[PDB]
Amino acid sequence: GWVRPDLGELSKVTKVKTDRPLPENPYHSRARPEPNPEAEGDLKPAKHGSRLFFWTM
Amino acid sequence: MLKIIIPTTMLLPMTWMSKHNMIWINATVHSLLISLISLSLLNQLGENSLNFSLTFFSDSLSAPLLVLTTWLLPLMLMASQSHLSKETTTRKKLYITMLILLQLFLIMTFTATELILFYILFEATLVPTLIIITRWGNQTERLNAGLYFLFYTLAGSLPLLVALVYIQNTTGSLNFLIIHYWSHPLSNSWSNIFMWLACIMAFMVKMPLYGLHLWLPKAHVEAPIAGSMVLAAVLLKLGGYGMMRITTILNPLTNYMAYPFLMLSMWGMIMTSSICLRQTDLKSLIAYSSVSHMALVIVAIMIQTPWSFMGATALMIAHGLTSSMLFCLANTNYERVHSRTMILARGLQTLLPLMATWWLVASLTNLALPPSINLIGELFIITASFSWSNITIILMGMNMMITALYSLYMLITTQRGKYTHHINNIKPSFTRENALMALHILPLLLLTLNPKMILGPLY
Ligand SMILES: CCCCCCCCCCCCCCCCC[C@@H](O)O[C@H](CO[C@H](O)CCCCCCCCCCCCCCC)COP(=O)(O)OCC[N+](C)(C)C
Ligand SMILES: CCCCCCCCCCCCCCCCC[C@@H](O)O[C@H](CO[C@H](O)CCCCCCCCCCCCCCC)COP(=O)(O)OCC[N+](C)(C)C
Ligand SMILES: CCCCCCCC/C=C\CCCCCCCC(=O)O[C@H](COC(=O)CCCCCCC/C=C/CCCCCCCC)COP(=O)(O)OCCN
Repeated sequence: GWVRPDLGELSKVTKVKTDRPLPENPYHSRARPEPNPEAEGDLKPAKHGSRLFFWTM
Repeated sequence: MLKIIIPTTMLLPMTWMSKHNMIWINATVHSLLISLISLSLLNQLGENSLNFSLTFFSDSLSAPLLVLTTWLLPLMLMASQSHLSKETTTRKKLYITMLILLQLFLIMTFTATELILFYILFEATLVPTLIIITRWGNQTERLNAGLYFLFYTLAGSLPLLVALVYIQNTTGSLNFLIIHYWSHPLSNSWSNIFMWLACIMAFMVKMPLYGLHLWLPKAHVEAPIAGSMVLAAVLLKLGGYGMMRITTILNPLTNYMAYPFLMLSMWGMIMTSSICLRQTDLKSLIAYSSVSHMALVIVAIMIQTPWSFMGATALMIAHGLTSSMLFCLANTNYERVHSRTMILARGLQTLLPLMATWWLVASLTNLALPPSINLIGELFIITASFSWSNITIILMGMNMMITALYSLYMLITTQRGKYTHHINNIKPSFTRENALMALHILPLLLLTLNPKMILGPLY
């Protein structure tokens, strides 16, 4: 009493009910290095202008 | 200061929109007016300075040089009025533009509270001078003279830029006030020795020091009259002013790094004074006299004592005025003679008596006669060098004797004796030349009444 699968049936994506725990870190990766401080604030005019040689502005 | 810089700038549009036959009148009148405005700067105080703003400041060292610079331009215009008669309007306006640009650059240079701005204008003063020398020059050697004048200066002054930016990187500021207040001793090291050499050589080449003076006779001989006076009067003082400004950070290295330059100057004064005796040319003789006087100023600055600085400033102003007068007189002679040779025209005192009087007065002032400021600066430097070492008096006295000898030789060869027979175009002296000589000489005899105005900040 076996029914041959039709076209487009064996290529379906299916779901599997298993009791095996999901691996938490399969890549065996290390700890990611800390990112840069990426500081924030409100911009203020440059102190005493450009300060390039004799230029006062 | 802008009350001085702005009118000098406005002189350019004033000249360029003037009528074709009224440029000289307007330029002379407004240059004289500008000089009157510059007179206010002379009232210095015993305290720090007249700090006008963040960019310009005036001291009692900058005030006399600024007044002389502003005063020279009318005289340059009156001197150039003669040989530019047959020149097109555009070229005459370009000549006046070059003179005005030179004055503006010098005015901005002498205050220049920051050293990099000072250097920028100190090299900017080189383009109008080169254009004047190589364009409106008579002889065919003006090109070589211009090349020598450009390269001798630039080769010396190029390491100065590197030294200045290095100092800014380490010290953190190049403002002269901060530089003076935060000065620290220079340790005895090879790096500090080369910093000293870089900071000093740029100003010693322009003074000029003996051994690097080859550009000066060429530049003075081949240049037109106005270029000659602006070279002998103001452009030579740039090196000394810079050296007296910058020696504030080179201590105590100078205490033993001054020996080669002191020896070179104290021997080159004698050498050039002797050279003046055997000279076939007038302008060359005056140029070598300028070299001798500037060598004396170099000695004074390198001694680094208050009397040295006072004498150096007095000698700077006096030599500027005297050399300008002598070049004026030589040019007036050359215009009639068209030869520029000392012994070709003789006995001119019989034909031109008042010009003989002007020659006598100029020679006496150059001879360092008391109580003129020439001798004031001379004697101050002599006493300071005597304090430095008792043996310098021999060299200084020899220089004084040779100076008197060549000054009176210049007077006698051209004024006394029997007139040359085959010259019959010695026209009577114009009013312009007499007025030029009077305006050259009267400020000297007036400044001898108030010496404190030209004795510098260490008065
Ligand atoms: C019997 C009297 C004997 C003595 C006579 C002395 C006369 C002296 C005249 C010569 C003066 C020399 C020029 C001085 C210029 C420097 C001062 C100048 O910059 O000051 C300006 C002011 O200058 C004057 O306003 C204008 C003077 C210009 C004219 C001087 C008189 C002679 C001019 C001759 C011109 C040609 C005459 C006509 C010919 C046909 C700006 O002043 P300011 O920075 O705000 O001041 C701030 C401080 N306050 C607030 C107290 C004032
Ligand atoms: C030509 C027209 C004029 C142009 C300008 C002339 C001025 C340039 C002259 C340079 C001034 C002096 C330079 C060096 C001075 C330092 C003192 C030194 O020379 O004396 C001895 C130095 O010994 C030897 O001199 C070493 C240097 C030898 C190599 C230098 C070249 C010498 C001849 C080259 C002349 C060329 C000049 C013109 C170049 C174009 C002392 O030995 P020491 O106490 O242990 O070291 C002192 C320095 N310390 C303390 C920092 C360590
Ligand atoms: C009319 C012709 C005159 C020619 C004048 C040319 C000579 C001028 C004097 C030398 C110029 C170069 C000097 C460099 C500029 C100064 C910069 C400075 O002081 O920095 C020094 C660097 O010093 C140098 O690098 C000097 C190197 C010189 C290389 C170029 C040599 C040029 C010719 C040398 C001999 C000339 C001297 C006499 C000239 C007489 C005139 C002909 C400090 O080094 P740091 O890195 O900070 O070290 C600190 C940690 N220990």
